[PDB]
Formats: sequence, structure tokens, C-alpha cells
Amino acid sequence: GGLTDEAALSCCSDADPSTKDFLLQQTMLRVKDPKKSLDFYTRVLGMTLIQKCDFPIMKFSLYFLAYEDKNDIPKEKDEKIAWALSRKATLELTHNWGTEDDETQSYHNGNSDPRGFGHIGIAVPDVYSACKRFEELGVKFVKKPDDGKMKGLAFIQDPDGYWIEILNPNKMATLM
Amino acid sequence: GGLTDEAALSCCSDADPSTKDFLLQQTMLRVKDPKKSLDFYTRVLGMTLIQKCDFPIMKFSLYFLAYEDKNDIPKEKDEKIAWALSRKATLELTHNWGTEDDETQSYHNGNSDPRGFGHIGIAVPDVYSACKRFEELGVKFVKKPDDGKMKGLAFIQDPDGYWIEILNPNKMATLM
Ligand SMILES: N[C@@H](CCC(=O)N[C@@H](CS[C@@H](O)N(O)c1ccc(I)cc1)C(=O)NCC(=O)O)C(=O)O
Ligand SMILES: N[C@@H](CCC(=O)N[C@@H](CS[C@@H](O)N(O)c1ccc(I)cc1)C(=O)NCC(=O)O)C(=O)O
Ligand SMILES: [Zn+2]
Ligand SMILES: [Zn+2]
Repeated sequence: GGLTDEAALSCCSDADPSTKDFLLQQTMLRVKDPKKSLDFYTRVLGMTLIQKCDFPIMKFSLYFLAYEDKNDIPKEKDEKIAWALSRKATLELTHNWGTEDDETQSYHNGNSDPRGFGHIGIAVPDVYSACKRFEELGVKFVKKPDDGKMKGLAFIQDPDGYWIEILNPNKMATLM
Repeated sequence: GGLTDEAALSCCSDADPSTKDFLLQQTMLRVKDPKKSLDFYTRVLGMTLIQKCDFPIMKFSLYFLAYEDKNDIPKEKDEKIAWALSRKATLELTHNWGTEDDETQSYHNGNSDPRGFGHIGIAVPDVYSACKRFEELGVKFVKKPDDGKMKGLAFIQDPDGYWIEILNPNKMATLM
């Protein structure tokens, strides 16, 4: 079986005071073609590009996306970086230059061997209307809301095949 | 080369009004042994276990961790699930029952072929003092702050080998 509630709680320690201002800032995914990824995360999911970083010597670019208002992005370069990297829950897309033209390359989504990472998840007001719009836009589904084992939640895929869960927090209580 | 700023902006669309309340709620990682993972995320990183879910029929448990105050967790079951799954920036650890006793099993961190997912990142007030405490606790480092190419940021590993970046948002402006 799994851990009992009691055993799980027994493995948890209270937070040391030196970790009090820590925050979960980002999740990083590698993307083959940033033009496709930027269109997907902004047009389909409504995220905002808050910061683009280029490192010519190492041949890669980074794209930070988040659910933030465009009007809150600072104009000054140094303030912009400090603000972008101190937002909670950002998505960092890494583009290693050249992958978009290489037919033998692709990234692995973690859901087939060898497994590891599973998904990112977006909380929405209504899974059914959000998925109706996704179907209208031609988005590829891993799991429609009424398919699979757990009903009421969905999995879509981004341009690289990463899985994105679509969930409504106020309808999850009957799954357990 | 990579995308110019102008070309990147050209691939972004304004957010459709039906995505206005969407939020980036979780990142899911599979963990071999939840006892080790819970101790690492709570004792080393100071996160709080906000919700534990067990699915006996499918043989797995889910552990949601976040930088949230323990006193804000609702007491009622249904309110607790709605609150936990509407927090931004949570970490979902999936335990498939039995992996902790299987010597031939382990998860892949995404940083060696086949690559995909890279890391989660934690923003802290001071990278050097946080890493000093991590060293005192026996945490395994992928990259100490002054090693590697980008100075001032670190990468530590959790019990499964997943990479966790330690960064100070106010010291990143000179890297570009
Ligand atoms: N054996 C699986 C175990 C994990 C698992 O099965 N996760 C669920 C989504 S719950 C999840 O990811 N999530 O965020 C969540 C957490 C708590 C609740 I309550 C509801 C949803 C899944 O993929 N279901 C497919 C289906 O139902 O057909 C694995 O390794 O991925
Ligand atoms: N070829 C690489 C490209 C991505 C990459 O190299 N990322 C950096 C951390 S920046 C990153 O992950 N992050 O959040 C970040 C973003 C913007 C800034 I400004 C600073 C840090 C890395 O791993 N450096 C190792 C080293 O320096 O030795 C890859 O595929 O992983
Ligand atoms: Zn990063
Ligand atoms: Zn999930």
C-alpha cells in the first residue's frame, strides 16, 4: 500500500526560519521551436511573455511566460529582470538554437519510458468550456474530460508533446 | 542564431478574455520513495505538505507541496481540496506504490538523453547562505554557485535526481 497519513506527516519537518522567503519561481522545459511554443502558450493558454533572454556564446534563448498583466512589466532592463525572476509560477522555455531545423531531434515528455516529469497543470473556472474552445482551436488532446479514469479533468499537449492538465479546483472533491 | 526580440513578439497574441482567470497551479514529478522526498522538500527546502491524496484502485498517492502557511489550510475536507488545488505554484509528487522496494526502478530527471524537462527553480534572498546551509545538511550539488558557466546561481538535486535551481532575482542582471 502507500504511506498512511500519520507516516506521511511523520516525515515532514517544520520550515526552518532561513527558508521563510523562498518561493517556487519556475518550471523549465526545453522546446524545439519557440515560434510554435510562443503561439501556443500565448494564443491558446493566454499566458504573457514577461522576459526573453539570449546567450549568444552558449547558443540558447530563454522565454519566461506567466499569468501576469502586461502593464506590470517594468520598462527598465535591470528592474524588468528582477521583477520577472521574482514572480511565482513562471514557465521557462529553453530554446537551444538549431533544434527547429533538425529532423532527427525532439524532446521527451516524461510520460513514456524513461519516465520522470509528468505535467504542468492549469486551474480554470470550467473544464468543459475551456476544452470546447481548445477543440475549436485544433489543440491535440491526451485525455478529454470524460475519457480515461478520472472524469472532469483533461490533458492537452503543447507543440513538443508536453502534457498540460486542465483542472477545476471546485469540482475535484468527488474524485477521492 | 535565435529569434530576434521583434520576431518573438510577433509570435505572441494578446490573451483571450476566456483565459483571464487561468492560473499555473502545479508541476508534477514522479518520486520513487515519498518518505525521502517529503523529508527533503519540507526539512531542506521549507515547503509545506498541503494535501495528500490516495487512490487505492489505481495504486498511487499524490503529495502536494507549496510555500504556504500551515494555518491557512482549511479543516473541512471539501474546502481543503478546493483551496489546495487553487494555490499557485504547487509541486505535485506522484508515488506509484511499490517503486520504493524495486531495485531495478528509478525515474529520469530529463537532463541526459532523452532530454525534455530541465528543472524547477526556487528564488531565495541569498544564494550563498542558502547553499552553505545545503552543504551543512549533506545536499548533493549539481552546480555550486561559483562553478559552471553562470556564476551566482546553483543547482542541487532532490532524492530522485531532479534538478532544483537556487537563484537570487536581484543578482541576475549582470549575467546578460
Ligand atoms: N500511474 C500514474 C499515477 C498518477 C496519475 O494517474 N495521475 C492522474 C492525474 S491526477 C493529477 O495530475 N492532478 O493534478 C490531480 C491531483 C488531485 C486530484 I483530487 C485531481 C487531479 C492521471 O494521469 N490520470 C489519467 C486518467 O485519469 O485517465 C503515473 O505514473 O502518472
Ligand atoms: N543547453 C542548455 C541551455 C539552458 C541552460 O544552460 N540553462 C542554464 C541555467 S539558466 C536558468 O535555468 N534560469 O532559471 C535562469 C534564467 C535567466 C537568468 I538572467 C538566470 C537564470 C544552465 O543550466 N547553466 C549551467 C551553468 O551555468 O553551468 C540546456 O539544454 O539545458
Ligand atoms: Zn531555469
Ligand atoms: Zn497533476
